[PDB]
Amino acid sequence: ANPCCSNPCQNRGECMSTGFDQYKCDCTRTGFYGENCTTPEFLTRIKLLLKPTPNTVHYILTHFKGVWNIVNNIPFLRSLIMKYVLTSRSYLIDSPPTYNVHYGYKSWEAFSNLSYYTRALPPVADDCPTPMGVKGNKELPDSKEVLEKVLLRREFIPDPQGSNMMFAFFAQHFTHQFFKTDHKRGPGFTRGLGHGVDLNHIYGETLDRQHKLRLFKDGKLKYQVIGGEVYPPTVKDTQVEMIYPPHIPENLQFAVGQEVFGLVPGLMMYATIWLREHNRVCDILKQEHPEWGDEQLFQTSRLILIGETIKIVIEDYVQHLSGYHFKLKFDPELLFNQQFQYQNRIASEFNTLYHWHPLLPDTFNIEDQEYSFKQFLYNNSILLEHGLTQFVESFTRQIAGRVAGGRNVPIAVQAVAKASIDQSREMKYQSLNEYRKRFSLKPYTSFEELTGEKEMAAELKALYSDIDVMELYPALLVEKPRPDAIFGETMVELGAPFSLKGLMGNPICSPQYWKPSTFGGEVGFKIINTASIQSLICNNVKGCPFTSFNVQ
Amino acid sequence: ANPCCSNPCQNRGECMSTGFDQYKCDCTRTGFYGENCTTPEFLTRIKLLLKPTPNTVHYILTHFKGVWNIVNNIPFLRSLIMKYVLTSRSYLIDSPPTYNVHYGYKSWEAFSNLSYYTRALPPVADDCPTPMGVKGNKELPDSKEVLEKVLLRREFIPDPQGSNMMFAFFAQHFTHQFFKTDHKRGPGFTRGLGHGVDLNHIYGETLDRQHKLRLFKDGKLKYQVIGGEVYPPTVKDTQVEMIYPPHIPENLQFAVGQEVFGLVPGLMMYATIWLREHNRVCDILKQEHPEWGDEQLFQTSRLILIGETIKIVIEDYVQHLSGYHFKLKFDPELLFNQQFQYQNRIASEFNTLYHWHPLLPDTFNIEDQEYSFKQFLYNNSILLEHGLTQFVESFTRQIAGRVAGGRNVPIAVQAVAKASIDQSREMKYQSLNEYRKRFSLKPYTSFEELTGEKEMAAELKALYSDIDVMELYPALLVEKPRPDAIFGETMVELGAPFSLKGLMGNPICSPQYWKPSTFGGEVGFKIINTASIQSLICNNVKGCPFTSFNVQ
Ligand SMILES: *[C@@H]1O[C@H](CO)[C@@H](O[C@@H]2O[C@H](CO)[C@@H](O)[C@H](O)[C@H]2NC(C)=O)[C@H](O)[C@H]1NC(C)=O
Ligand SMILES: *[C@@H]1O[C@H](CO)[C@@H](O[C@@H]2O[C@H](CO)[C@@H](O)[C@H](O)[C@H]2NC(C)=O)[C@H](O)[C@H]1NC(C)=O
Ligand SMILES: CCCCCCCCO[C@@H]1O[C@H](CO)[C@@H](O)[C@H](O)[C@H]1O
Ligand SMILES: CCCCCCCCO[C@@H]1O[C@H](CO)[C@@H](O)[C@H](O)[C@H]1O
Ligand SMILES: *[C@@H]1O[C@H](CO)[C@@H](O)[C@H](O)[C@H]1NC(C)=O
Ligand SMILES: *[C@@H]1O[C@H](CO)[C@@H](O)[C@H](O)[C@H]1NC(C)=O
Ligand SMILES: *[C@@H]1O[C@H](CO)[C@@H](O)[C@H](O)[C@H]1NC(C)=O
Ligand SMILES: *[C@@H]1O[C@H](CO)[C@@H](O)[C@H](O)[C@H]1NC(C)=O
Repeated sequence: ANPCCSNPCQNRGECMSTGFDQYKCDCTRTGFYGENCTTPEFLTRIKLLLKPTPNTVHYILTHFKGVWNIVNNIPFLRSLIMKYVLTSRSYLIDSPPTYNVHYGYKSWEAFSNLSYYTRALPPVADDCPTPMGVKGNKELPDSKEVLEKVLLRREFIPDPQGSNMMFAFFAQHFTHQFFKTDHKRGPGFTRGLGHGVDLNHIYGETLDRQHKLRLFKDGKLKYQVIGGEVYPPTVKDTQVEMIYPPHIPENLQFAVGQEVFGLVPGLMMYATIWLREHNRVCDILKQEHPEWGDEQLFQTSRLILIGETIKIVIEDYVQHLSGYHFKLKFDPELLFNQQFQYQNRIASEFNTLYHWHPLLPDTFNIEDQEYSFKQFLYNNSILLEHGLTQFVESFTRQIAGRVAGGRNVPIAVQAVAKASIDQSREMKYQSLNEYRKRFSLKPYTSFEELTGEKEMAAELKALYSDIDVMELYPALLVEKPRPDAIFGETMVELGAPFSLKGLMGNPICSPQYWKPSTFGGEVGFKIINTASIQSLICNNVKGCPFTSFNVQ
Repeated sequence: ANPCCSNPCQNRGECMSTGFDQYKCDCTRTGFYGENCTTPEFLTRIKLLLKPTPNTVHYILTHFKGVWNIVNNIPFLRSLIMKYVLTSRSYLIDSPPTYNVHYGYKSWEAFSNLSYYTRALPPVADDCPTPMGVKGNKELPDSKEVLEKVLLRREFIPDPQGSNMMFAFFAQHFTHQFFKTDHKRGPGFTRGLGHGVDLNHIYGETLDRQHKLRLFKDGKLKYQVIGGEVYPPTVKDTQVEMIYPPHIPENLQFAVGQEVFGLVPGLMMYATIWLREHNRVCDILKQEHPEWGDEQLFQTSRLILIGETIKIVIEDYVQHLSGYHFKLKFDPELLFNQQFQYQNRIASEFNTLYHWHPLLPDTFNIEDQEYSFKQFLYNNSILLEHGLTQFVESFTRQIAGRVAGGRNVPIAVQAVAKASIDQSREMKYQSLNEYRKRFSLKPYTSFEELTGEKEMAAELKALYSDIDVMELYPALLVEKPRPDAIFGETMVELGAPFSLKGLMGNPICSPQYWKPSTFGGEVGFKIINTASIQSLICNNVKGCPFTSFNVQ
C-alpha cells in the first residue's frame, strides 16, 4: 500500500508518504525539482553536460599508456590525479550512515545500532506489492534456476586480468574483517563493529581475544615454531575461539584474529604472514624505542600494520583490480583540504558485491599437487606440508576465474552463491537498475545490454521479463565485462566509492593521526609508506619469493 | 623517567621518547619547527598577528549592542557571523578522537573503545616524577584544603548573569546524557556510548530499556496521569531500571530515560516536560501521516526532539551563557562547505568543567516554600505536590549561584566538588596552564592573574607555589570572572569548542539528514527550527508559564 513502493523519487531524492495513497519527494541539494526530483537546475545541466561516462573514463584510464607513464613520474601530476579520483567518488556514499535492513527512513536506532549493516539504498516496504516494489511479479525467478541458468561455471573462465590465487585469497582474507555477518542475528547484521580496516582478523574483535593472541612481550603476538617456521599458535595454548571441525588435531587447531580462518589454508597462510609482519614490526620498533612497553609496541605495531594494509590494498590489490595505467597512490594528505568524513559504516550492498566466487579455481595447485575444495577445506595440514614459500610461489601463478563474464561459479560454491541471491531478497534489496541509477549509472535497457551476448540475456529475459526487475547480485556476475576486465561497470562503480571510504575514512588517514609520531616516528612511518604485497611477502616469507596479484 | 614528562613539545606538537632519556617533537601541520615546535613559519606569524585575544572578542561580542542589533536582523550577516563563530572554534578539537585515560599515545584500542572518555590532553606517565610531570612537589595540595581554602561557598554569590534555577536544572538535566561516568569501571569511562546529544536520558541507552519506556501506539512514550496531569510512568509498570532509595513508594518511583533522574525533582520536572514534548510531537506527526506506524512515529519524534534540543541549547542556553549581544543561530547549513567532521567523542575535561556546583542555591524555593538539599533530594513528592507550572515559574526566578567568582560551592555539595578534584588527579589530568596553552590561551603567570583578587590567590600560592602546578578544575571555579559574567575565560574557551562539536557533529546536522523528510517533512521540520525553551515549556506546561534561563 506504500505510495513510495514505486521508488518514484529520482536523483537521490527522498520519498515520503504524505498520506495513505500519496507521497512526496525531498529533492534537497539534489539538483532537481519537480514532483519526482527530475526537472534539473541550471548548474545541474552544465554539471551533467561535462560529466563523462564511467566507461569513457575507464577507457582513458586504461589507455594512452605512454601519457600515463609521463604523469606516473610527476608527483604533483600523479597526486593531482589520484586526488581527482579520490574526490570524484567521495560525494557518493551516505556518511554519516543512513538506512539499514529494518529502516527505510532515517532513524536514530538506525544511525546508532552498530550491529546492523548500513544500506546504500533503502529496503522495500514489506507492505509493497511486488518484490521490487511494483514492477515484476508476485515473486522473483527461483534462484536455483538463475543460479544454474547463468551462474554456475561450466568451463572454467580465467580472469583475463591475470588475477592469481594470491589476489583471490587476499581479497578473501582482507575483506573478511569488515564483512563478518552475524547469522545468529541475520543477514543484515555485521559482527565487525570496527566497520572498517581495523585488522580485527589479526587481533580479534574483543580485547579478551586480543589479549590471548598477545604474548605481552615486545608487544608481540603469541606465535609458534614448527619445523623451524613461524606459525600462528594453538587454540589449546591460548584458549582463543576458533571455528574448526571435530577431527582436527589440537597441534593443528590454529588461533588467529579471525575464528573462521582455519578452514582455508589459503587464509591461514596470509594470517601467518601478517602475524609474522606484526612481530617483525615490533622488533623494528623495539630497536627505535628500547624504552617502550609491551602494550605500546603492540599498539604502535597494529597502527603501522593497519597503515601497510590500507596501502597494499589501495596501491596493489585495487590498483591491479582496475588495470588502469595510472599508478594509484595512497596519500591521505590529499584530503587535507577536502570535505571528507573520516568515518565509515559498512553497507550490505558492498558485502554482496563481494561474493566473488568466480575467482575460485576448480582445484588448488600447490607445487606439484592439485587439490579439490573437498580436499583443501580445513586442511591446514596442507599448508604445513608444503610451506609458506611454496604456497606463495604456487598461488602467485594459479590464475583465478573471471567474475563478470557469466556462468563461472564453482559448483562446490553452489550453495553460497544461491544464498547470496536468496539473502538480498530477504533484505528486500532493490532493483539492479535502482542501484545503478543510485550511483549515477544509466540503467540497463535490455538484458542483452547488461551482458552483450544474447545467450544468457535471452535466457534471463525468460526469467525476469522486465530488465528493471533484474536483481543486482546476479546481474553483477553475469554483467558484461569491460574489454578484458574482470568486472563489469556496475560492480566497479559501486565498490569504488564504498571502498575508498572505509579505506580513506579510516582514523589513521585523518590529519591528527597522519604523522611519524603516531607510528613511533619516521622509521615505523616509512614502513607504511613503503609497503607492497611484494615486500609484505618478501620480509615475512623465506627467500623473498617474488609475487604479485598478477600471474606474470 | 619519561623524557616527555616535562610536556616539552609546544603548539599541539607531539612528544615521542626517542630513547630512555631523550625525546622528540612532531611539529606537523603545527606551524612551528624547532626541537620544541616553537620557531614559527611565516603564515603562522601573520596568522597570529591577526589573532585577537578571546577577551577582546568576548568584549566586542558583549558590547556595541546597537550594532549587534543591526546584524541580528540581516540574515546573511547574522549567519556570516554565527558561521565565523562556528568555524573559529572547529579547528580546535581532536576529531576523530585521540587519547584517553590509559593512553597517552594514539592507539587503536584508544580510538576504538567507546566506554572511554576521550582526553583533549594526554594523561601523565605514571612513571613521571611529579603529578604535573616535573614541575611541583612529590604531591599536590590536599583537596580538603583547596576545597575549603577557596571553593566552598560562604556567602551565596548570585550569578551576575541572572542564571535562574531553570537554566541550572536544564544544564544539569541536559548534560546528563553525555556525561554518565560509569564508576564501576572508573572515572574515565562513560556509559553513554551515544557520546552526544541523543536524548538517551529520555529513551534509555539500550533498546530493551527504550521499549519499556515505549507505549507502542502512535510512537508514544508510556506515560501516566496523576491528578489530571501527565507524568512519567512507574517502575512497577515498566520494570524499567531506576535508581531510588528504599523508602520511596512505588506510586512515586518514576521511570524515565535516565535511571538517576528520580533523585532530583528538578530533573524529574524537565523529564516530564520533554516526555510530554515527545508524545506532543507524536500527535502532530500522526496528523501529518495518518498512515504511519508506531515505530516510525516514535522514531521520527525522537529525531525532531533531538533537533529541538540541539536548537534550544545553542540558541537559548548557550546564548544566555555567553551574554553576547549577537543572537546565536543554530543552522547546520553553515557547515555545508566547511571541513567539519560530523561525529563526536566526549572528553573527560569537558566533563569536569561541567562540575558547575556553584549554580546550586542554598535552598529551593518553590512558590511559598523553601527547601534544603536534605529536603529536595529524592522527594518527587514535592514535584507532585506543587505541580509543573509552579515549579516552572518558581525556578524561573530563583537565581543560581555564580560559578567562576570563587569559594561559592554549596557545603552539601562538599563531597562532590572534592571528588571533582581527587578524580582529575587520578586521571593524571594535566596542568591548567597546559590545558590553557592547549586551547591557545596565554598561561596564567600568577595566581593573582587567575583570580584578579589577592586574597584567594595568595591563599593558593601558599598551596601550589608554582602557578603552573595549578590544577584546572579548581582554577576554573576560582578563575577570575568576566565583567559580570558567570564564567572566566578558561571555562568558556574550553567548553566552547568541546560543545559546538557534539552539538553540531551530531548526525542530524549532517547534509544527508538536514531535510523535512528526515522529520516527517516541513511541519515536523519547522518544529525544530522554531523551538525555544520557552515554547518547550509553553506547549508542554499548563497555562504557558513564561520562562527564560534568565531571572528577568
Ligand atoms: C512522477 O512519477 C510518477 C511515477 O512514479 C508518474 O505517475 C504515473 O504517470 C503515468 C502517466 O501519466 C500514469 O499512467 C500512472 O498512473 C502514474 N502513476 C504511476 C504509479 O505510474 C508521474 O506522472 C510523475 N510526475 C512527474 C511530474 O514527473
Ligand atoms: C626545548 O625545551 C627544553 C625544555 O622543555 C629546553 O631544555 C632546557 O633548557 C634549559 C636552558 O638551556 C636547561 O637549563 C635545561 O636543563 C633544559 N632541559 C630541561 C628539561 O629543562 C630546550 O633548551 C628547548 N630547546 C629549544 C630549541 O627550544
Ligand atoms: C582525447 C581522448 C578522447 C577519448 C575518448 C574515449 C571515448 C570512449 O568511449 C567509450 O568506448 C567504450 C569502448 O571501450 C564504449 O563501451 C563506451 O560506451 C564509450 O562511451
Ligand atoms: C573597532 C572595535 C574595536 C574594539 C576594541 C575592543 C578592545 C577590548 O579589549 C579588551 O577589553 C577587556 C575589558 O572588557 C579587557 O579585559 C581585555 O583584556 C582587553 O583585551
Ligand atoms: C540492534 O538492533 C537489534 C534488532 O533491532 C537488537 O536485537 C540489538 O540488540 C541492537 N543492538 C544494540 C547494540 O542495541
Ligand atoms: C589433508 O592433507 C594431508 C596432507 O596434504 C593429506 O595427507 C590428507 O589426505 C588431506 N585430507 C583431506 C581430507 O583432504
Ligand atoms: C575498554 O577498555 C577496558 C579497559 O581497557 C576493558 O575492560 C573494556 O572491556 C573495553 N571495552 C571494550 C568494548 O572492549
Ligand atoms: C518530602 O516531601 C513531602 C511533601 O512535600 C514532605 O511532606 C516530606 O516531609 C518530605 N520529606 C523529606 C525527607 O524531605
